[PDB]
Amino acid sequence: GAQTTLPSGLQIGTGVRPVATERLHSQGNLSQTNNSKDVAIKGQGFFQ
Amino acid sequence: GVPGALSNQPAPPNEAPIATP
Amino acid sequence: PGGVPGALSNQPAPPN
Amino acid sequence: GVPGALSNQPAPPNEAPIAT
Amino acid sequence: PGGVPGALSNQPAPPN
Amino acid sequence: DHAIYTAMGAASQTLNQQAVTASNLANASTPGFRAQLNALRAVPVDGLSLATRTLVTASTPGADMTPGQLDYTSRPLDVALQQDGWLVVQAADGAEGYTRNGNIQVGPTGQLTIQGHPVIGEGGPITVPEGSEITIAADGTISALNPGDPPNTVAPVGRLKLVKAEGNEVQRSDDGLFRLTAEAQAERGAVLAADPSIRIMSGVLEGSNVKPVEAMTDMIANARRFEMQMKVITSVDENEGRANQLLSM
Amino acid sequence: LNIFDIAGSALAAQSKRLNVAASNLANADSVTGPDGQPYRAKQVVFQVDAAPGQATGGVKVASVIESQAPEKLVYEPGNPLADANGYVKMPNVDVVGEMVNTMSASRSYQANIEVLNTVKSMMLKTLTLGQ
Repeated sequence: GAQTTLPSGLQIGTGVRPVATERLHSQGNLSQTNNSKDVAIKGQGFFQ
Repeated sequence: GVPGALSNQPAPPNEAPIATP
Repeated sequence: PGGVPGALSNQPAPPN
Repeated sequence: GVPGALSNQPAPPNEAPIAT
Repeated sequence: PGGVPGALSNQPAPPN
Repeated sequence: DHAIYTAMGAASQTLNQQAVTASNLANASTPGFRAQLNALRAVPVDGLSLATRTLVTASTPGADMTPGQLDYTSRPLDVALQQDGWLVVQAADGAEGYTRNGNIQVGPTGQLTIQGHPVIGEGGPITVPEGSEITIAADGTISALNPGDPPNTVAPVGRLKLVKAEGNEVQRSDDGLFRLTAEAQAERGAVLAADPSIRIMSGVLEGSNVKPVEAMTDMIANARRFEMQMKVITSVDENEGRANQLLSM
Repeated sequence: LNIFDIAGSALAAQSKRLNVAASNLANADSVTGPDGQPYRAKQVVFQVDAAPGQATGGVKVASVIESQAPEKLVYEPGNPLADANGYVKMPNVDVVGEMVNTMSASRSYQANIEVLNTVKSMMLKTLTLGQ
């Protein structure tokens, strides 16, 4: 309304909704496997 | 005057604002 | 010219 | 006319369809 | 002319 | 006969408050959520003879603006603001808006968006170089280093637009984005200037400020009030039922 | 004798209001009608019915209107009825208001019934006049 006193009005909400689930692309730790075929990526990259 | 009497005039409209004008 | 009876006319609404 | 008046012609049949 | 009175004629039914 | 309406109104508005409270509790985990405060206001009926009728109506005087507990997520794009600070994001209708959700995402082409709203810096929406690591300083300075580039090339890019505005001067819009009130717009201009005194922390996300004690007490009070009003209604209805017998000659 | 018309009009109007309240209660959780539009709550409009010029009279239901109150929005994007933002329009029926309307209409209905009984007795007794 037109305005010492509290504001007027009633804006009711509607609820919650999930918008996007994100993955944190931070480099993980390295685990040692002696087999010669496993390799680990040092940085921002993916195998095709 | 007394509630329930007889008068020749209609009562004023019953307005109830939410905020001070 | 009476208006809507009951619920709608017994709720506080701003004049228009 | 008036909801409770008298007319000479029958009221049209009323049907309630599920979907139009 | 008429039909079943009460329950079977006072519910929404598929067209037929 | 109309005393059955007064109480009814209270009962109805009680449900309204409950809705608001639920709308708060559904957003207990929403990042940068500002819980809406509810308040019943009494309206008296101005008329002839005693004004023995005073109804209620619920209202939401803005939001609760105490900052919530911070969440330490090891993401450099996540920001948490100093108390009474706002990020400026372009809203849906090409206009400015203020938010506290500091979960900034990078688009495929390098646009910084919060919840799909492109963030606005000192020069407008921010264009980040294609796929680069972003570090935000304590004042909003953005440094981009295409991961793998000489680390002495941590070149700055821009600065976020951080706005100081207290809770009295801001009203929520229907999209959940806060804006300035008409009085605050008249007294402080349309678009607010960036305040360099606001400190922004990178790597922390701010949660909601829904206090559960207040919610529980509100639910208990609402239930009790609803039961009282329904009782008044039953009493009035029974009285009128008995009184209708007076018309039999 | 006009009192029969007045009170019958009152009874009909209160019956219409009660039917509208029952319709509002029945479809408080309704999603869609026969078409794709939601259920807008109904309200009758009471007016003063004075066919002659003497100001006052009985009550008549001029029309049934759909309250212009805003439509409740629920987030259901998998519903084919949802709009661009995934919201579905659910009716704005005031449950407590409609129950109170039911009870108040019932009480007014009985008051008019009692009036009709009393005046019917008086009009039966006036035929006895001096005989």
